[PDB]
Amino acid sequence: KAANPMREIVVKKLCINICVGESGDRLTRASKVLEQLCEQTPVLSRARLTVRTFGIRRNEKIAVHCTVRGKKAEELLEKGLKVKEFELKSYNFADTGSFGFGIDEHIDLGIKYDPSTGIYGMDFYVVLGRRGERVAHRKRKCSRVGHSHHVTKEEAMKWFEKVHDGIIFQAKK
Amino acid sequence: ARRPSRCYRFCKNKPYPKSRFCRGVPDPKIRNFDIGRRRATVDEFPVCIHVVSRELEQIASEALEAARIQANKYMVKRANKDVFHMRTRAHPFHVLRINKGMRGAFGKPNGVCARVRIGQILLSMRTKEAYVPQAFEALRRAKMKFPGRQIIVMSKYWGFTNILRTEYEALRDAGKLEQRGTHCKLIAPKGKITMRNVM
Amino acid sequence: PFVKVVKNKAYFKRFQVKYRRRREGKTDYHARRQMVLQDKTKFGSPKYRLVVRITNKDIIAQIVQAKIVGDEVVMAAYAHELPAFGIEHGLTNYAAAYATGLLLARRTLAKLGIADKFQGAKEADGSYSAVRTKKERFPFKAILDVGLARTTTGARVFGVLKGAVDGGMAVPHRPNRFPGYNKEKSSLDAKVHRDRIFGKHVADYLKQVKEEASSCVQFSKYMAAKVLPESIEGMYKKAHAAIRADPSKSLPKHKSYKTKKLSGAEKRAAAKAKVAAIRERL
Amino acid sequence: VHSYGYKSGTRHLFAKKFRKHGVPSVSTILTNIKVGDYVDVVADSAVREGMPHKYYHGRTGIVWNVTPRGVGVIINKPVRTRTLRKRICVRFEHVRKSRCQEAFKAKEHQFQAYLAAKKAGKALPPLQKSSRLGGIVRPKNVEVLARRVADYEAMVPY
RNA sequence: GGGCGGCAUAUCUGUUACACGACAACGCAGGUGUCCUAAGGCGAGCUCAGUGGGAACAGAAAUCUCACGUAGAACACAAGCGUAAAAGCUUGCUUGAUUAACGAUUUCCAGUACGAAUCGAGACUGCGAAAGCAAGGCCAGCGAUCCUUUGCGAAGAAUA
RNA sequence: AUGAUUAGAGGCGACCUAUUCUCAAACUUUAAAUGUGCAAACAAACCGUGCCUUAGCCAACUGCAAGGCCGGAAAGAAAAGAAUUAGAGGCACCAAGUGGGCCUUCUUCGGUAAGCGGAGCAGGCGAUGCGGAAUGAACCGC
RNA sequence: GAGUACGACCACACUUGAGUGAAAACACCAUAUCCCGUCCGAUUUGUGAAGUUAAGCACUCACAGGCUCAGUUAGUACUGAGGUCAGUGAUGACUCGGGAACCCUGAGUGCCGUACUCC
Ligand SMILES: [K+]
Ligand SMILES: [K+]
Ligand SMILES: [K+]
Ligand SMILES: [Mg+2]
Ligand SMILES: [Mg+2]
Ligand SMILES: [Mg+2]
Ligand SMILES: [Mg+2]
Ligand SMILES: [Mg+2]
Ligand SMILES: [Mg+2]
Ligand SMILES: [Mg+2]
Ligand SMILES: [Mg+2]
Ligand SMILES: [Mg+2]
Ligand SMILES: [Mg+2]
Ligand SMILES: [Mg+2]
Ligand SMILES: [Mg+2]
Ligand SMILES: [Mg+2]
Ligand SMILES: [Mg+2]
Ligand SMILES: [Mg+2]
Ligand SMILES: [Mg+2]
Ligand SMILES: [Mg+2]
Ligand SMILES: [Mg+2]
Ligand SMILES: [Mg+2]
Ligand SMILES: [Mg+2]
Ligand SMILES: [Mg+2]
Ligand SMILES: [Mg+2]
Ligand SMILES: [Mg+2]
Ligand code: NA
Repeated sequence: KAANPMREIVVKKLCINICVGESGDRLTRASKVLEQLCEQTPVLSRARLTVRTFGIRRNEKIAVHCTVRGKKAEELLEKGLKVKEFELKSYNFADTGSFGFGIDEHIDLGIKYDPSTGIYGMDFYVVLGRRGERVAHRKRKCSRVGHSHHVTKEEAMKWFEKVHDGIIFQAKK
Repeated sequence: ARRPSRCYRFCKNKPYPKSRFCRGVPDPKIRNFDIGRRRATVDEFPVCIHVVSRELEQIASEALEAARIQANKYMVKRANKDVFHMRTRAHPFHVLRINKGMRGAFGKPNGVCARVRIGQILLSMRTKEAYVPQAFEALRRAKMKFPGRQIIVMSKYWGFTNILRTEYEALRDAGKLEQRGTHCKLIAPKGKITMRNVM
Repeated sequence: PFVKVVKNKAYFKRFQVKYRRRREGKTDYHARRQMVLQDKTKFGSPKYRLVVRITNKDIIAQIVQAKIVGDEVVMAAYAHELPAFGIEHGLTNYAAAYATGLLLARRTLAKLGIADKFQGAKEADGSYSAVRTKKERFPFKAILDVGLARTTTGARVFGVLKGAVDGGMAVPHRPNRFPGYNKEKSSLDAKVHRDRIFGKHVADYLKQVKEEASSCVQFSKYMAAKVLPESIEGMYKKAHAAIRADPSKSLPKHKSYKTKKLSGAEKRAAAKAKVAAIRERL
Repeated sequence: VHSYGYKSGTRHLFAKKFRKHGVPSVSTILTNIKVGDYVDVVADSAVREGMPHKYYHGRTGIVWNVTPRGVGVIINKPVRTRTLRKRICVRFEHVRKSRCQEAFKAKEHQFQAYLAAKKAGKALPPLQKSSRLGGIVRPKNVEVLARRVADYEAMVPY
């Protein structure tokens, strides 16, 4: 039964990622920007493997990211999609029901641009789901979510264009 | 030059393949194991002729290559190259060594050979009923290149398949056979009922 | 295509399914093997676990002996049996956990016949006194079995443990996980632990939620009844007294719904009918 | 083997069977071993503590010592012209109760039950009769055993 | 033959090796004389290698996210074996790598020693709510007589 | 599965999925034959709210563990193919030669091979003639 | 006839699709003052009962894949013992015994305890 209220799609979380790529002053400023944006403490993400072309090395903090849930996540998504002018492409949606977009100007999100920091730009990713995804993340009796209960790409697109009234492009690449 | 093959007959050692323990093995002499119209469908060549070894022995890749070349030359000379398909079954996976009785006499790889058993098919040729004597004479001349004793027989199966010649046409007409390249599989009443296995 | 299928025929051929309870996410078998373990020099003398399991709605406390045929439950107590003693709401809070542990200890000691010999603490103080174990007659001993629960400072599993200890049973423990224990100071605040045991935290939250209500999912059944935040502690005290007075009481006291299995003959007949129908179509 | 370490030549001996990996079960923990019991010394590959030497794998002996986590087993070992009673010390995971006296114990119990029935006057179970005896044979279906041409035609492959 | 070469001179893994154990060659393929206050001990969390879907710069490869993933990764170092709510990875606390009354065993074996290892009994401990686990890093990594050298036999008390 | 390996087929050439030709001392799901431990009633094992002791275990004992004591029953090990024995078992003491081995069935490694070098199980010769293979340490018989 | 907690054996129990599920459970679920822990009450911890069987869970099905037990493969392969057996040999068969494996095909798709609860 699709009409069951437990099948309503909700925003599980909004994940904001700023990949500065080099530790030091830039990463500190990026963490401050994320602290201003998300109203909560972010975390530095350490490099996995040394890549010469990017520098990077290993175990070195190269990015700062944060997870936002609840009302703050929804308002942040509203701001980010307002910046994107409520237009997302078809391939921006994953087959797992999630979608995301990049923002190039941190000062475009209604945030003061006092020159103590600079313009960074970031990554917005939102994860859709339904009430019941606890079964695959709880410690006891952990089990797979039912196949039908998953959020599909078409379901995510319909949720986006019904809730936020956005426009899909139906293009590729 | 190369040693006489009488030194490397008789399968005296445990199998000694090329691996991470035996490095430095030269490539086998025989490279392509199919000649003739290898892309011909299973229905095109109903007659299968075997060269069956009657001895437990080793056959060098040089002998295998020479036999395949001789058989191909005869088949293309006394027939067409599109009316047969011969397959070399034995593969040279056993490495021969040369101590080039002294101390530290364990040798280096100098060749490769196929270890062959009694009743093992060495060469199989798919062909038509018109060119059967040509196939027999080509396989006789190719046998002349091999060591030991081999017999040439005509298979009771259709081509390279495991389906008998008498029953192949009836099975195919009834729809009981699946064509996958140059061999066929008798479709079984099992699995999900699809447009296949309905029979 | 273009993506290799990991779960192919060979993958299933070589798969070794885990134990049923592990694949159900129920039992930690390393912990269970260490818990049912005993000295081989004991030659199988009886050993008991205090099994504490908490659901979304109930608290399950059992005294269990491990056996090869299957574990034997000596005594069981439930949170939903507390209404027989006077606990009408909040059957899953810390106070209900303490009461369930007390009830299980009293029932076990009554069944073993040593109830009059071991009284435990009549009045709960929240204070820690070390249990008396072998490692005057010794108290009945069980070891705590929290299962997969996260053992934090103030979890209700330790509420059940504390209730059982005050009930008379000797469960070896340290106060490091009781609510109110100060990790930095390495000291226990017995007043805070007693407040949790009698649910003054629940009473304070109820008062706050009611004040906000005047200004309704939370405490809906508490507020539907005429439950006052100032009567909770007396209610739990009376519950303790009643549980000690008579632990044997509980709550006051075959149509087939299964689907029949088709036989193999019926499965094959259905399959043959289906293939015949497909043949008739084509 | 090229070296003579403690676990030399145990690649297949101290390996677990296919799809039977994992640590010993609770039934192994709960087994009660007594001094004087007959046990089988079978090394569990996944324990690696208190492991017997490869020689004692598959040997049956008598328990002479029980410790809190170990078992003392006496194993016969032939050395030159004599057999030595070797005392090995292993953990209980590498020990199994031996059914080597199961049939003898059953024989003793059956003899005791037979004596009890003979005392009670109960009728003893009928004695089994020998299957080696003669008798009349009445064949329901008789077939001819012979060699046919088809047997030869079949034993030839291809 | 010896010599040169090499080390088959002490020793570890797989194989030869013939489904108990044992088995030769200057047989085959490789190791050892180290390294680690953590890479030892314990508790708790977590899951690995890869694979797809997706997300500014960002691409085959930088981070984020969702699934699938029986281990195809890791476990100092050679090789097996073993291990998935771990034995792997992170993190917290620690010194069980200390003593250990001449306890008893296995391996080589003459049933001698050494080196490694196993089951214990004491003392003082560490981690853990607890059951428990731990006197190093499982299995290779090491050394007689004689000689040298270091530690222990504090202070006090006893008419003995 | 891990390693190799041939060719067609169905969804640039790969890629994917079903197969297909051929393999492994240092691969293996499976798996013999020959083996190899233990047991098969006289210092034992079996039975008993049997009794005593314990500074052993268990919350306790009448439960368990251990030494005993007192009784019982004993095909003395039935019947089902249901063992056999030129079957005195144990325990020492003192010493000799020997510590170059060779051959063979079967299994086996190095070597093109060798009346070559090197192993396993077991029989031989050495140490042994006699009767046979004309002749031969070892083959056949004894 | 079922449920829950603890289990024993650890696929006949797993995996993939679908469907059905009385009661009570179990679970999704609501929430963050206190106990506790996180970048994030996601996990975890505390407090609680407005909704839902949509998931989990349990059953049922599939000429399903695996798994289990058989048959067949096959008295074949291999093998203990024997010959002054055959054969130049490679190797074979024979005599007295033992005896496989995959493919392929048939059947089946958890079972057994302790305690409490619903029918
Ligand atoms: K020839
Ligand atoms: K250790
Ligand atoms: K020294
Ligand atoms: Mg010449
Ligand atoms: Mg050889
Ligand atoms: Mg734990
Ligand atoms: Mg081997
Ligand atoms: Mg094995
Ligand atoms: Mg062996
Ligand atoms: Mg752990
Ligand atoms: Mg000593
Ligand atoms: Mg020593
Ligand atoms: Mg060591
Ligand atoms: Mg100690
Ligand atoms: Mg080590
Ligand atoms: Mg150790
Ligand atoms: Mg008899
Ligand atoms: Mg001499
Ligand atoms: Mg010689
Ligand atoms: Mg002599
Ligand atoms: Mg003669
Ligand atoms: Mg939550
Ligand atoms: Mg919660
Ligand atoms: Mg449903
Ligand atoms: Mg099937
Ligand atoms: Mg034989
Ligand atoms: Na010295």
